[PDB]
Amino acid sequence: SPAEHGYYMPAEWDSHAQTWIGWPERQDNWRHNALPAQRVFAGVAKAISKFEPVTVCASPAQWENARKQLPEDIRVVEMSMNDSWFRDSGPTFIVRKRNRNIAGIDWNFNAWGGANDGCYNDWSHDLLVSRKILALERIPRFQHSMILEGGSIHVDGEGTCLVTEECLLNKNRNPHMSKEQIEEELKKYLGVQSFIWLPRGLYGDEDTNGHIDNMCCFARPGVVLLSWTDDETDPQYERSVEALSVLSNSIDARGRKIQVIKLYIPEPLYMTEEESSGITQDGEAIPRLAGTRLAASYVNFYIANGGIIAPQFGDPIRDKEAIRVLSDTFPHHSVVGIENAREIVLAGGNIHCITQQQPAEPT
Amino acid sequence: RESPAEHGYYMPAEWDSHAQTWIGWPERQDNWRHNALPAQRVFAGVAKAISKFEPVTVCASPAQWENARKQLPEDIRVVEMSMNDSWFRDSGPTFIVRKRNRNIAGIDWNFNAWGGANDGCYNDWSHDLLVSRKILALERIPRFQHSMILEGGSIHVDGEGTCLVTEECLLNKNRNPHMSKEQIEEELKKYLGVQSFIWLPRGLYGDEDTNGHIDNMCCFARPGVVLLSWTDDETDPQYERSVEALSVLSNSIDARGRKIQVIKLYIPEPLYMTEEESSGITQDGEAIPRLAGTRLAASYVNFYIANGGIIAPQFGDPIRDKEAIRVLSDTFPHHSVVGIENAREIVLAGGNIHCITQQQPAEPT
Ligand SMILES: [Mg+2]
Ligand SMILES: [Mg+2]
Repeated sequence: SPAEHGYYMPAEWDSHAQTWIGWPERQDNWRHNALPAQRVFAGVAKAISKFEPVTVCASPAQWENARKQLPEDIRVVEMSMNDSWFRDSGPTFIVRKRNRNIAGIDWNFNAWGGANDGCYNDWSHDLLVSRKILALERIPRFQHSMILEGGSIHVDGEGTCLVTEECLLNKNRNPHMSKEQIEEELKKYLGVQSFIWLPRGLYGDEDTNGHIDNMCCFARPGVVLLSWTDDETDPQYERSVEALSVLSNSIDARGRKIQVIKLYIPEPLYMTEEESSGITQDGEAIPRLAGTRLAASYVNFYIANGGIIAPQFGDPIRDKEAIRVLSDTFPHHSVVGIENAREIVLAGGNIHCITQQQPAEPT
Repeated sequence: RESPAEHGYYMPAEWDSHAQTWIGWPERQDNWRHNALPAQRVFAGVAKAISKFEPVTVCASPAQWENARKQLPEDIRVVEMSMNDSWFRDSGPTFIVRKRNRNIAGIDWNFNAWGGANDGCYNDWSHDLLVSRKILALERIPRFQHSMILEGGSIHVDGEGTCLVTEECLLNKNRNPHMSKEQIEEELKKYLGVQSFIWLPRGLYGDEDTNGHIDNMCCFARPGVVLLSWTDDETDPQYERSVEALSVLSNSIDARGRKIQVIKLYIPEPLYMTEEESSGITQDGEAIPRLAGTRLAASYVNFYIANGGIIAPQFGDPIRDKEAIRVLSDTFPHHSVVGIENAREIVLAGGNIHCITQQQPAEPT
């Protein structure tokens, strides 16, 4: 019903009031009692806080630890969560030009595929994250019954929505809805007019089922960054070539062809034994096994007000080249490389997955 | 360890303009009968009444957040916060303001559940220790920490230099036994911006467990004027306390040089916990006993002042309930007096409306 009052999802490069981030904890997903991941989340929050306000949300047991680790100008609030992926469990904010001029969408959530296919067995706290954030900020809430995660949608703020079929059409999401029915809900809720459907996401992203935000994103209207490799023996290659083909046959909501900038993935990363042994083994979440291909891409960066927060994976040549490409692509932003982003990818995500932008409310 | 006095701050009176009111949410079964359901309804009643005057935020534990959110109308903000019990007057911050870094700050006093390991009301106050910091963090308001144990219900101010307190509470060996009266005054001058003190020896009869907070005994109606808990029945143990307090007040001069005027606010006829009430409480030995026959510490002085409103208890004594509304209405002719029914449900757990609230002053421009 956001179409009724002229709401739309702005592009991520439009002005933010603040960024929301969770705080990692669970010992069956985050190694060494999540301490290495905590230092990286703190580093991401601090980096962003140079550009715009940040609120970090931490569990009751973690609140003091978070407050101690984070700069004073970063707000720390108590919140229960099952895990710390606010891109996906937090609200998708929408605005209008004028009662209020901002709202948040609270989508249904099922831990990326639910009882049979999801990443963990209990998502009851995550179900409340969006409501709690919006209640805290006194921003109106639109609830939707469809299962959706913010990491599965990208917009250019000019009417186009970029998505994957792997995720949005998956049997573990909304199998009762056709492609056209899904598009219809996204038009009404995000204020978009047209879609670009990539068939697949990044190789190795079986746990999210191929979220767009680890595969391809907008840099500006008519221009995307695409995860790329020239190595034809990498299972990523066929996905990248297929996506490029689809993009070359796509037109955006304003009638533009799409320019594609290749953003080369790191050389293949595989979880080590020291890494896998630091994680508790039982049956509340998916097993983390030694030798699994890490789903790493530089495309999982976050845009803040005048800043680009980008991962660094410990691949010397590809890390520096990603910074060069991103600096060239966003010449009016400052690019900041986040070391030890590998610590987030071990848990199945990256910088974009841990953030949720709150747009500035228009006046 | 810089003092509020250094930065220009003082505690404004409760009748000055608020940005919002903060309230906790009751839960624990060894203090609140029938799984806290009766008490939740009265807390919700208080929040709704205040919400007609000014914004309200209710804080509820992780396990209660959904129940609170469903119970309360959406114009009341509901936030998740861990707590050992729901007495935000005492565990929440004491806000202070200045004329001209923000023009509002909060004091985060030390806390020990009203007397500590040997004389306190429950055995674990770990979450309560963090309530003030969490509230101030939520609002991005600067924090002044104090190592002295103090509850907001133990102090009252007129916003004009006077502080009203009880000896029973602040000089108790269960609070700050290594501080003298003079040392306590000096800290309160620095932190609240006060210059003079009115010390009543004792608080209300029946308030043994919290050691006689001023806010259940006597408060300011306006600068120079106090409301005093009163009875004319000389067989009630309350009588000697009321008479003693009146004597002190009658010889008191406030910070601006006014002789204090006293308005008597008559307590209800003596109220006692019933067997039905007591039997609804779990006896787990983490909290103090709640026994049938106990005198309830009930006084109409334990009201809250909101922007244009007075939120006052009704205890079920129909004569004294009506008289208290009459007195309050006469005393606050520019406020709307609202009576909260079933306030007895709060008093069964040792407090009342003033004890469950914490005002956040408007920040001066
Ligand atoms: Mg949701
Ligand atoms: Mg405190």
